[PDB]
Amino acid sequence: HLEEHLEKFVENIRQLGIIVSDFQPSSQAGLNQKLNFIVTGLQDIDKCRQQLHDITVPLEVFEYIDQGRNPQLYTKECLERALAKNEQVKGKIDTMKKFKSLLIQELSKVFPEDMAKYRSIR
Amino acid sequence: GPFYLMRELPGSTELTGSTNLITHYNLEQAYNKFCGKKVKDLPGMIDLPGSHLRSLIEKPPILGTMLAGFRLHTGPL
Amino acid sequence: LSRNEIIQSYLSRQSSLLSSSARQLHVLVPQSPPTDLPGLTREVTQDDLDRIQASQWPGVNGCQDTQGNWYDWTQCISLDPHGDDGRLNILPYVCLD
Amino acid sequence: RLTQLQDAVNSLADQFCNAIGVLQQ
Amino acid sequence: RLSTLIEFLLHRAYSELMVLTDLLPRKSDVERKIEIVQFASRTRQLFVRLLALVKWANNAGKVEKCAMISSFLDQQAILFVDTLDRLASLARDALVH
Repeated sequence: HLEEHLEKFVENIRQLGIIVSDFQPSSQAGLNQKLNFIVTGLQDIDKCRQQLHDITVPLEVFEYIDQGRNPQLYTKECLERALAKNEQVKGKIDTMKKFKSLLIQELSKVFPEDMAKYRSIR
Repeated sequence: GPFYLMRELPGSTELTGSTNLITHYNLEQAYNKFCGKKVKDLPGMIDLPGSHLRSLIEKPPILGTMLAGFRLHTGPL
Repeated sequence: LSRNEIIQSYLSRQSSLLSSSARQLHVLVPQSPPTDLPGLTREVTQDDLDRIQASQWPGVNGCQDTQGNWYDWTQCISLDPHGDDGRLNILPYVCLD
Repeated sequence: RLTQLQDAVNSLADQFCNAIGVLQQ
Repeated sequence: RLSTLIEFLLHRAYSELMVLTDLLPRKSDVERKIEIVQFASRTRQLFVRLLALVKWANNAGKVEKCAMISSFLDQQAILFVDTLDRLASLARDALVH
C-alpha cells in the first residue's frame, strides 16, 4: 500500500528528473536538486517501513519478470504445464484401472475360485 | 482362516491424480484467467506507462542535503 | 530403463510366450488321504510294488490326461489348455538320456 | 519339468513387474 | 520483509549513484556530469520498475506454490511407481538365486 505509493512517487520523480535533464537548464536545477533529495529521503523512509517483514524471495520469478513477461505470462505457462502434468497422470491411472478391470474379467472367466476371492477382496 | 492368501483391500483415498490443481485447490479461476490472458505483458505495461540495466537491477535485488543541493553546479549541458 | 518402443515391447511378448508355451487337459487327481508309508502304514504291500512296476497308477507311475492317452514319466506330454492353436508341451519329468 | 515350472513361476512375476512398469511409463 | 530489504538495497544503490554523480560533476565535464546524472536516473527508474514488478509478483495470483506442490506430489507418485518396479526387479534377481 504505502510502499507501492512510495515506488510510484519515485518513478514520477525519476520521470521528472529525466524531463528536466532533457528539456533545458531553464528548468530550475535547484528544483531537481530538491526533488532528488526528497527522493533519497523517501527511499530511506521506505527502507525503514520495509525492513522487517515477509521473506520468500527464492524463485526464478525474478527471471520471469526480467524475461519480458509478467506472472500471468511465465506464471501462466508454468501453471499450464503443471495442469498438463496433473491431467496426464490421472489419464495414466485411469488407463491402468481399465487394464486391471479387463484382466480381472479375464481371470474371472478363467477360474471361478479366483472370481470368488476377487469378490472377497472387493 | 483356512483359506490364507486373501490380503488387505487398500481403502479409498482423496489424494488422487483425478483432481487437477484447478479443482484440487479451487484455482479453476486462475487457470481461466491465464487462458484469457493468453488469448488476449509487464514490459508492455512499463513501456506504456513510461517512455520505453535489468541485469544490474537483478544483481542489486540479489544483494549534507544542502551540500548535495548546491553541488548541482558544473552540469546541465 | 525407458524401453516401451513398440519393437522392444513386441520382443518381450514372443520371448515370454515361448518359455511358457475342448480342453485336452490332464485328468483331475483326487487327493489321497493315505500315503504308501505314513498315511496307510500299509508299509510295503507287495501289491503296491507290483502295481508301480506294471499297472497304470495315476500319479505314482504316470499322468492320465484326457482323451485316454497315457503318458509315462519318461515321455513328453503335448497338451492344449487354452482354446488356441498354441499348445503347452510338457517335457519329460525323468529325462534319462 | 521342474526347471520349467520354476522358470514359469519367475515369468508369471516377469509379466507383473513388466505390466506395472509399462503402466507407470 | 524481502520487499523491504529490496527497497533498502535500491535506496543504497540510489545513494551510491548520487555519490557517483557528485564525483562526475566535480571531476566530470559540464556535458559529462549531466550525462552521468541522466544515466543514474535511468538506473533508479529501472530499479523502481523492478520493485513494482516485485510487488505485482508478490500479489496477483497466490497459487504458484500450490501448483508447484501439486506437481511435486505427482512426481513423487511417479517416483514411487518406478521404485516399485525396481523392487520387483531386485525381487526377480533374488528369484533366480
